[PDB]
Amino acid sequence: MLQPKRTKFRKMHKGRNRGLAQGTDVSFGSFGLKAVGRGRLTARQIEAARRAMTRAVKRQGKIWIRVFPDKPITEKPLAVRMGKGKGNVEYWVALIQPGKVLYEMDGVPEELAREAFKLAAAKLPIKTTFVTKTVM
Amino acid sequence: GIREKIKLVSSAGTGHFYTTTKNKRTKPEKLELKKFDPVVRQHVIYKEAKI
Amino acid sequence: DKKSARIRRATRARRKLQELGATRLVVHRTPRHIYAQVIAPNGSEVLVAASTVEKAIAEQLKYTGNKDAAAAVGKAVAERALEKGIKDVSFDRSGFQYHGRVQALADAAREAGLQF
Amino acid sequence: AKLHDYYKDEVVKKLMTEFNYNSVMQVPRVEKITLNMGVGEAIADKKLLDNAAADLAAISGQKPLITKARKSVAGFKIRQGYPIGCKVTLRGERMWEFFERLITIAVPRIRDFRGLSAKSFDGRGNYSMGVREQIIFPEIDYDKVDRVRGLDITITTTAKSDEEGRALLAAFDFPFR
Amino acid sequence: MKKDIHPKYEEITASCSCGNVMKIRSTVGHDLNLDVCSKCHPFFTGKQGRVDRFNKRFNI
Amino acid sequence: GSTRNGRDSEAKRLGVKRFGGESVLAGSIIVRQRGTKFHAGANVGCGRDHTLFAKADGKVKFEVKGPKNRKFISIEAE
RNA sequence: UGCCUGGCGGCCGUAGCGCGGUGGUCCCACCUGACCCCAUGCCGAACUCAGAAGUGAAACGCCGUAGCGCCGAUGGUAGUGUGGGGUCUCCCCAUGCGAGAGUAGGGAACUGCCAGGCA
RNA sequence: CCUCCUAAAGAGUAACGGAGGAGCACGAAGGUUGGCUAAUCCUGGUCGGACAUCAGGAGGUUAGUGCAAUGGCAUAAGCCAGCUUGACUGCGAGCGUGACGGCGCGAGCAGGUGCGAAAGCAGGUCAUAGUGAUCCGGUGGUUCUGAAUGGAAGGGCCAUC
RNA sequence: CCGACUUACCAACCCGAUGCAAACUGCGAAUACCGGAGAAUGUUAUCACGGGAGACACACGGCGGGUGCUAACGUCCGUC
RNA sequence: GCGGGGUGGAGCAGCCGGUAGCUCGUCGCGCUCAUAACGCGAAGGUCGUCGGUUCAAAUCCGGCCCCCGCAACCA
RNA sequence: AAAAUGGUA
RNA sequence: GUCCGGAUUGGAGUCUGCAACUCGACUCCAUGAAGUCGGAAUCGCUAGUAAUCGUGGAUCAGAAUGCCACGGUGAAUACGU
Ligand SMILES: [Mg+2]
Ligand SMILES: [Mg+2]
Ligand SMILES: [Mg+2]
Ligand SMILES: [Mg+2]
Ligand SMILES: [Mg+2]
Ligand SMILES: [Mg+2]
Ligand SMILES: [Mg+2]
Ligand SMILES: [Mg+2]
Ligand SMILES: [Mg+2]
Ligand SMILES: [Mg+2]
Ligand SMILES: [Mg+2]
Ligand SMILES: [Mg+2]
Ligand SMILES: [Mg+2]
Ligand SMILES: [Mg+2]
Ligand SMILES: [Mg+2]
Ligand SMILES: [Mg+2]
Ligand SMILES: [Mg+2]
Ligand SMILES: [Mg+2]
Ligand SMILES: [Mg+2]
Ligand SMILES: [Mg+2]
Ligand SMILES: [Mg+2]
Ligand SMILES: [Mg+2]
Ligand SMILES: [Mg+2]
Ligand SMILES: [Zn+2]
Repeated sequence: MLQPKRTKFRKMHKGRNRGLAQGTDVSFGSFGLKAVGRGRLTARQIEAARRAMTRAVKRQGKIWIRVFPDKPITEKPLAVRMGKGKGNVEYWVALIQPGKVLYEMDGVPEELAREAFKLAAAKLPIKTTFVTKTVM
Repeated sequence: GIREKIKLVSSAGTGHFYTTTKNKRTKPEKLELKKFDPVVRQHVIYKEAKI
Repeated sequence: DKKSARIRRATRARRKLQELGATRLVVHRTPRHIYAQVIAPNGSEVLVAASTVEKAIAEQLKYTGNKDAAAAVGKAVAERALEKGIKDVSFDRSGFQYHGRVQALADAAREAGLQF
Repeated sequence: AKLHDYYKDEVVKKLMTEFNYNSVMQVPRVEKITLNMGVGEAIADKKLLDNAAADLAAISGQKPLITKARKSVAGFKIRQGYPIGCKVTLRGERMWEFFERLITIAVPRIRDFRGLSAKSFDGRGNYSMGVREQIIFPEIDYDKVDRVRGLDITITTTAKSDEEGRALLAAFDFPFR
Repeated sequence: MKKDIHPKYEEITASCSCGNVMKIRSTVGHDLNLDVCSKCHPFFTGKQGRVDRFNKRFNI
Repeated sequence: GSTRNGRDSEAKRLGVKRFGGESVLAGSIIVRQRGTKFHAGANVGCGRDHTLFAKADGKVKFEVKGPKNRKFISIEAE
């Protein structure tokens, strides 16, 4: 379950999630799972979607995870009011914008990755697409 | 803090004085400076005295 | 480097003379020769210049790298400035110590007529 | 100046032909000899460092420089700016006088002298040796010796690498094994 | 060389056991006598078998 | 619970006061700054708190100058 | 008038590093001696003085060479002021402004004053 | 009260928003003149070691700043020494920032001074925190006043607590 | 005393590629703001001084945000 | 939510940084026919667990876990 | 002054 | 910590014994450790005794600081229960 080993700051502004993504091409593998929609990827989702690929291919080939959950998301507990300070960090997310390549796979036939990426995409809250490496 | 106030009295007998601070515990020697006395309009010696 | 470390020693006084907008008498010293230049306040035009590499001065000197030569250059550069109506400069030791040949050159330039 | 004459009269012509140097200025020279004495046991008693200092002055005939800690280190219990050593720099004539005494008088007195390691060049032609016993220099009176001191001798050479630095010292019949 | 801070540095005479006499400058003051030098040391001058023990002792 | 934050300091109103080409009087502050982010050029002085002020009447002029590409403010006489 | 060298500048990497070569009449540098003027919290290393035997080794100057650094379009892209719109956490259209990065490419600085040497 | 972010590229801008600090220190840690340049790592070196002192190299400010953070700093504002008291008195064109009380910067003038050969620099400290109105009263100076008059008490002004 | 192999192994600095940042910046807009000049327009619309106030509980909508759950006809700012 | 803590095997100190102590317990020797008591001598924590600061942390600061107490209200 | 104890046959 | 002490170790040997590796005694040369009078506690001894110094024997090829004997010098103290 990915998480920064150390961070200079514990909490962070909510921010916004506008724009398109940087890192839209397949760089390390030959096939990729690209993000078509916009949203957040929780580290549990990235772990759950990676476990679905890694047993679908039976650990033959290699998996690259291109996103990292480095943004802490805090929540207030139940039945507390507003205010009285910012909440406590509960989990970490990655901000995903259209075109972001989420995973890459190599050492497998295409038909096996299209199935493996389909299982992973069932655990993710974002619309995805299957992409392959281009010579340029 | 531990740096308490002193007054520097002119040696010209004019009664003019400057006020500063000194750390007694590390500099127990009396402070001697050659300041300007506006009563005589000359630079004379100022000797430390208690505020 | 000696030359670079001397330039560092020199630039603090040179920038100050730029803000004052002062005419600058720049002395350069080598083990063999000594030099002098009076420079306009802009810094890019040389009014007068005397040095031991000129036959007018070097001819009357047994050696051009002693203090007796520095008094020759200091005297000559002062007279050349006086006939051009400078008469008021600021000495730029240019990184050398104000001592020996550099001091001897300024002393000649002073008693010859330059005010600094 | 006996070795300065020896260098200017026989060493150079030897190193002129051995390395086929274009200019005589290309032959390595000896710049300085620095004697170091780490007196890290001076934190307990300051007298020991001054006792070690007059020992070093008698060796070199030159007042040493009491060095002090560059930064505070926990392990050795020293503060920045505490005097924990001394050193001497020998140049010009004093360098050659001391170098002769080390070669001809001191190093034959080194107990069980099996030679000097030829591996002790730092890669730029500078030879650092260590002395276990200050009593190898006849200036130190064995009766008057209070504690066994040592000292660090370093020769700084113009040489560009170890190999031509080794040659220059060998020309002064330096006792490499 | 600054004045009056240095040990006295005067010419001495070093006479060795092997008869070599060398004139040097030093701070010791008196005349010095050497027992060994670079002209007489074993390392400087150049003066520094189980079967063979068996056969010699056990001739047969 | 409670908060361990909550402190701040009043704003110091730093920055550029007169801009490029502005006519200023002598002694008028041009830029208040922490440190010499701008440097004093001709007819311009620097205060103890690194405030830059005009030492003559004229126009403010900003220019990048020197080997370090530092910004300088100078006064151009009318 | 040209080549060279020194000083002071302008400009502030297209100008700086690297690599390879070249310079000693003059200049410059190292270099030689130091009781001295002066100096080292020890050291003539540095600063300084009196010089001129040697050398261009180092430093510096110049020449060449894209290994870097550096500069850098055109087009597109992102963003965005104004008006309008939607499927409104984000976008689209008209209009104006328009990057950053990267690409092609450029690129081994240019120049003023004075002084000296050789021609 | 100070520093950063929020804060939307002038200023300013809220929340029981997100992070830290101050309530001092220094007669040198202030002024000037002269000089100097860091962290770290590698190699060689007596004790000596991962880490002390020494020598050389690479590096290029990654150090340092009396104390937070930011903005600065090589002409160094960082490090070292000599001499010193400008950590001066009266003012002050002009400006900044505040509803105001107030707070800040300031060339130049007059008097006297320190360092420097000089040009110059110096009205505290790299800057921004280190603070408390008025009343009341204490201490020193100054006849300015002094309830018939001469003093005096008391008040005022100036310095300070 | 040295030391020698081996790796379910872990892995520094450097090198190449790939991302992220309110409290990162070797870059860098549009707008906004400050100043100058010019034309047209505007019942001086500007500034100063004096008389009289009231107000200092704001609401929602767009855009830029903090907080909340990018919940709230929520809460707190900026701007229209 | 707020205050207190965690240190040889146990119970308490040492917390303003430097240089870990007391009682019992444990071990060896002695006394005793033997054990206890007693006598002599010695060993044993490098300070709950990490991060930060510092030249240096049991000590200062911050998270984490554990063990404790106070408070957890008004309709 | 102090002196406690001794599994079974 | 010595011209005290003589442990340990290296080298060279001798003798006994078929055979000195484990595992003999002695000799030579070199080495030169702890140890500076010993905590609680505890032992022997009343006279030729204790202490101290040598000698011999049995066992036994070789292998005693042990055991068993022999002489030399030769104390102190016993108020008392
Ligand atoms: Mg010289
Ligand atoms: Mg060369
Ligand atoms: Mg571009
Ligand atoms: Mg080049
Ligand atoms: Mg702003
Ligand atoms: Mg704005
Ligand atoms: Mg407002
Ligand atoms: Mg300071
Ligand atoms: Mg200075
Ligand atoms: Mg200073
Ligand atoms: Mg400060
Ligand atoms: Mg009266
Ligand atoms: Mg009064
Ligand atoms: Mg209100
Ligand atoms: Mg409102
Ligand atoms: Mg509302
Ligand atoms: Mg019982
Ligand atoms: Mg023996
Ligand atoms: Mg002992
Ligand atoms: Mg004894
Ligand atoms: Mg009896
Ligand atoms: Mg006996
Ligand atoms: Mg027998
Ligand atoms: Zn000899």
